[PDB]
Amino acid sequence: TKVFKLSFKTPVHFGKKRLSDGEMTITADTLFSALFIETLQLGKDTDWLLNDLIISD
RNA sequence: ACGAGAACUAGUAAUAAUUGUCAUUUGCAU
Repeated sequence: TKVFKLSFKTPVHFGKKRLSDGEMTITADTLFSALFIETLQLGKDTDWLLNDLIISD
């Protein structure tokens, strides 16, 4: 049960409704979506990291 | 399988214009 720390050094747009909107934190929805899209881009197998991983916001 | 994805705060125009470094004052009393 490890935790990850994120440093950016470049400004980030995270969005709620419109591109001119700004939000500070994002939810496990967008995070899990990103992990899924990068898993598919890598061409790895998705079953393992679909129904076993629990992510906090 | 991220309220996403496309998207040059870009294009036009300058320090310009009229102004003199002048106006008087013995290389002079042996």
